[PDB]
Amino acid sequence: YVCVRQYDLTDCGAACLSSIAQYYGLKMSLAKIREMTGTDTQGTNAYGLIHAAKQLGFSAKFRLPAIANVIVDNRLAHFVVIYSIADPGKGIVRYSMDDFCSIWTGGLVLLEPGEAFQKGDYTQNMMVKFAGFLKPLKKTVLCIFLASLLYTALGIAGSFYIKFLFDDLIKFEKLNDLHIISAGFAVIFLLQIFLNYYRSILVTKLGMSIDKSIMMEYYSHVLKLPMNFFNSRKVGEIISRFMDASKIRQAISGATLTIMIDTIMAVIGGILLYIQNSSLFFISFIIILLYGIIVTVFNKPIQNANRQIMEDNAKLTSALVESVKGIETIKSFGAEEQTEKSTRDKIETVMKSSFKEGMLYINLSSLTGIVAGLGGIVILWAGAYNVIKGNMSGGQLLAFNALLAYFLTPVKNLIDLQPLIQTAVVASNRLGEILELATEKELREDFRYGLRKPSGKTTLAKLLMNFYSPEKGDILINGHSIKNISLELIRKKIAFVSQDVFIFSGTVKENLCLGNENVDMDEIIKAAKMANAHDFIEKLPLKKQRLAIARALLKKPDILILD
Amino acid sequence: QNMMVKFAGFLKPLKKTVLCIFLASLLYTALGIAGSFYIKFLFDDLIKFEKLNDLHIISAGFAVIFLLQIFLNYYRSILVTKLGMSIDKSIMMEYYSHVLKLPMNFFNSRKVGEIISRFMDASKIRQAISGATLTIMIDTIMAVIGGILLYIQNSSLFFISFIIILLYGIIVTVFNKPIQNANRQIMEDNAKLTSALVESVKGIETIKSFGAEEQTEKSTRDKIETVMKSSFKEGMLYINLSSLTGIVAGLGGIVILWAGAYNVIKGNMSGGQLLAFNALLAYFLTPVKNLIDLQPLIQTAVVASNRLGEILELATEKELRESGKTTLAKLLMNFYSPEKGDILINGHSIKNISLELIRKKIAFVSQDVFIFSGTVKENLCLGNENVDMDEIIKAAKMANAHDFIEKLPLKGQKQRLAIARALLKKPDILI
Repeated sequence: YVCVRQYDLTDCGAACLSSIAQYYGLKMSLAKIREMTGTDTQGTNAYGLIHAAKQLGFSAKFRLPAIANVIVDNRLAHFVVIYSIADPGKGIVRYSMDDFCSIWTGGLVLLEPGEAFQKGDYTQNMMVKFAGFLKPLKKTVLCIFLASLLYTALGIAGSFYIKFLFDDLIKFEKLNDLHIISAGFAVIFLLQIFLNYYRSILVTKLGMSIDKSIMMEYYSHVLKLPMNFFNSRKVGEIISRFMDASKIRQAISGATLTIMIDTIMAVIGGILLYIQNSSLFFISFIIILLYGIIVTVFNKPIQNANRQIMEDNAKLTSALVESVKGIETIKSFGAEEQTEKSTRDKIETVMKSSFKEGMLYINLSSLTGIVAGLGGIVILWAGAYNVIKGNMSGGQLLAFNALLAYFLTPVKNLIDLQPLIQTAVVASNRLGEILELATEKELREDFRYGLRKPSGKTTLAKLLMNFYSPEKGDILINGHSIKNISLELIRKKIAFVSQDVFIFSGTVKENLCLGNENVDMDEIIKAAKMANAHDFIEKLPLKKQRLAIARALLKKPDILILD
Repeated sequence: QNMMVKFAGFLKPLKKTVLCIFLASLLYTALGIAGSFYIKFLFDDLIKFEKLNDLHIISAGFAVIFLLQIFLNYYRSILVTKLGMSIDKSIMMEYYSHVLKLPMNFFNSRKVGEIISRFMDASKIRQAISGATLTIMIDTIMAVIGGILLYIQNSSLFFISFIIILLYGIIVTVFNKPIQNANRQIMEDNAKLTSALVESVKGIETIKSFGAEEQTEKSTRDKIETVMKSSFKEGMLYINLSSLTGIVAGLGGIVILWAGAYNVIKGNMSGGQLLAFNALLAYFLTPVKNLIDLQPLIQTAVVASNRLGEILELATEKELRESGKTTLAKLLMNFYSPEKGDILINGHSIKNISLELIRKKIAFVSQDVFIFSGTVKENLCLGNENVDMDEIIKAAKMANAHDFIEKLPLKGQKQRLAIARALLKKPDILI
């Protein structure tokens, strides 16, 4: 019935628990649930889900809704909830249908509801939060709106050229002012194009500003998050969330501007078509309603075909990489024909999926083309019939054709905005869910890496700083408990060298100067006395372990620890 | 060049589909021109003379013609997509088949991700061949016919249309290269930003330890400002191109209306023929407008075809012939050229008869091994069940029945399986 789509590869269990919460009330963000059910890079397990259910108030350990582990769907430990007998990665399509018994072999049906848990929404309408970036710059939006209004006035005025030409300048020969009117309408069109140019400049600048603002806010909050957030996820997820700002901007800017502008456009166009002729306007409305019906019903088949394409292409690329990595083994066993046959089969599957998507596009395009062209022919036929009876004039039909184009274009654009907004909404729930996470400083005043059964030497090193929270520790410092004093003091007091070496974009003379802006340019050379990569050969700064050691000693720590 | 050779090779066995598509396109265009003549009849012999039954009959006939046009377009599109799919699959399979038979000197010197990337290039090549169809299907012939028909109505209006299309072509040709340069700069700046972001995220431990969040924030802000300035430059080029094209097209339309109307007044031309000329100008401008825009799709196509051809040019493994333990193993299996001594390997110079004998009679155990598919997959030397792989490789020493012995699809156990169960090929020597 109700489901929530997964945002990443390794949160199937979190998504399933979120869906159960959706069915029974609570609507917490997936990111908060993800952190609650001990989600790691590998994924969650039944213990994580039962612990999270107990934390949320559920009393679990058959009832209609329950989460069952599924083995053979992918290699990311999928969970699928059962409704009647909702996979987040695919949707709702049923598998059991009165028992099928192919993915239940795990037999991990575990979840049931329980005692009252303060039902109610716990999330926001977060799209408004991102849309609030239009408040600091409202002059640009107003200028864009004024330019659009003038552009429409000029376009509608200029579309009556053919009517003025055929009603008066042809039947009532006036070959003296035809040149004057032609020059006037050329001037109107030139002003229209200049206004389009100016509006495009403003829209591009506004989009750039929105991109930069959202990207920088997200990056700042990511850098402010604690270490468990970085441990739980990989780098690809963070980069994808970073790239979702473009989709958020597209939603805000394009959707809002197009909605207002095209609503005004459709209202004005409908008014003028109704004034020109009622029957032709009714035919136009029928055409646009049919187009809206036809486009809407094909969006979800198109999305499903696209998802199948993505999945099949991912499988093919994985197979190709697995074949290339290990080409030595394929050559060693001396059998490459089998690999060619397997790749042929995978390519054929990808082609079948692409052919299905291609038929979807071709059928949609042909239906829309039938609607548009046959509606144009019907409009010409009806206009001619009305002109025969004298209701209209010869040129009023062509004026109506031009206004019809200028009225159908906005509503065609507005209806085509239905899918884009949707995906951008998803992008919001993929990005801003991170923003609700409390930062490192907010949560301040043996050991486990998250529901992972209580490199042990390294963990003690990381525990020495406030990277994590202990259960039995802090028995070496000469003072008192670490948690009761400022984090910044621990940061400037403890220096350590990681397994790898981190060097960021910048010259060597400032890589050692990382973190602090006061070096006096003498401490660097003082610390350089201990293996400065043998003075790094060239005194001229460039732009690795020796650099890390020099940075550690230059930091001047009260306590120094090294691998 | 090899480009034309590959085009001819991949297009020869599908001549029937190409001819069927060409015939469908010609019939579609003829029906389109006939349908475009609707408005001339409507505003000449129907509105003026006040005919009703004739109006209904002609309207129904033109609806029928348009429906036939849609059906022909649907059929032609199905055939085109099938042809493109077949050409793409043939190209991809040929490229993979040639990659799969190259010496290891090719594989070890190139990245894994570089090999798969060329597959995408294959898709691009398909468009090129499909683009070729355009140069014969909707342009040239299909344009020339339409162009000639325009000269039937009015010479001055046709000359104006030709000037319009020449101006549009000049604008696109001029604005082509700077757009490509701006796009290249965008790609470079995005790559730099992504590299900086990934490097900063991976080394987050040191960033938190040294208290340098603000420095990284400022550096990333600088990089985003750089990429945004480059994106603004590209957007400026697109906006300039779009504005000049819009001026040309719209001003040309106004000029055609004005000039045609001048001739209606003068007497040479007539009424509804002006509307017919406007409605039929599509079948002359859109064809040529679809090939003036074709220039970008060839620059990608030519470089993709060139790189695929230069990869395919490499000699095959069988053509070249008519860490100490690893090196000796490689020399024994005749993978690498003789190094540190070119005398012999063992017994006799085996690089004289057939490499297949060496590959079949000599086994090898690897430090790392990949496993895919089911149990039968790791039996690349097969052709018989052979009493369940000689009783699970003489299972007296090891059984490991558990869940692996049967034919389940699988997707320290890796080498444990490989070494113990990779000796079925009856090796002559070496484990």
